Amino acid sequence: DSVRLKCREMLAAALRTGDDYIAIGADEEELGSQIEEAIYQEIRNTDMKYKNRVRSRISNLKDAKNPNLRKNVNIPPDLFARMTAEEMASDELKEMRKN
Amino acid sequence: HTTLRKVTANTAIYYDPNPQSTVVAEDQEWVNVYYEMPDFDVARISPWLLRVELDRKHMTDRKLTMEQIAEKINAGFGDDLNCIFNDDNAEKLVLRIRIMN
Amino acid sequence: PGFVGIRFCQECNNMLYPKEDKENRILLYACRNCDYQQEADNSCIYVNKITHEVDELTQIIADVSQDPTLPRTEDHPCQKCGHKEAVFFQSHSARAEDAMRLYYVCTAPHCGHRWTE
Ligand SMILES: [Zn+2]
Ligand SMILES: [Zn+2]
Repeated sequence: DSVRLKCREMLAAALRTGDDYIAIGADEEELGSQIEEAIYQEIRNTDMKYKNRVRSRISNLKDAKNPNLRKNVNIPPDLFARMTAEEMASDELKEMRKN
Repeated sequence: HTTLRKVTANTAIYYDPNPQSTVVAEDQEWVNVYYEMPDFDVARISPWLLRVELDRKHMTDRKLTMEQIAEKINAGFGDDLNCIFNDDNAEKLVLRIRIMN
Repeated sequence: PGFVGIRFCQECNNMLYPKEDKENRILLYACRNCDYQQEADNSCIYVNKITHEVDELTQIIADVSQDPTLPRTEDHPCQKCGHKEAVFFQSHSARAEDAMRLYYVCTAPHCGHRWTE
């Protein structure tokens, strides 16, 4: 269904923020389409009842205080899609504040 | 025993008829994430908004998350009560509760 | 968030309450008696500070500067007028009282400058 298509297109649109994908020189549409699959293969319901995963990956890629996460995608998508704290442990300043 | 009162910083009720131009500037950029790909129809979100902003100390002190709070509130009242919340990685822990039409 | 306050009807001087413009989807203020009505200024219906974040300065008053039962310090010249003598005391408000935070006021007339450090 198009539900997966639009939300992984939005994942690709999140990966490109700040031209970091171009500074690194990587193709982000493949990455977004793979990230949505990595999420779905764990949250395996058709309507993605827990699409908090996708919404949060989108936003956290767009989080300007943790651009290093946007840079990393070298931790592959298969790991990113599952991360607790929505992967913002990599921010390492919010992580220290929470600690 | 930890109720919504212990983790909340402040609460406010607003007439916020359009989240894509929400009355709170602090929330507009993160509300856009929830409204640029809405998982709900703009016609069922009531324009009346109850904003609850949480203390990161009282949330992190006990590892609480925006997801838990929204899930809990949706269960305590129900279909008549929509809940939106800021991302756990964002700077401000904010909840945006709206009556569902 | 701001702070909404009571407004009185120009017709009956009774308190005015917020009402939504069901058509234009905006906020209105209306008298519960007469149809006196006006468009609302805050977009906020209500606020409730759970933390009780408060501008203690609003409840502090300069008149306390002459209280003879108030401790005075020559050690803290007035930030406004520089006068050496200043009275100091704690913020007797439940959350401010729990914080035990001190407030200083100048012991100089018409100055009455009150500050916290
Ligand atoms: Zn009236
Ligand atoms: Zn002075």
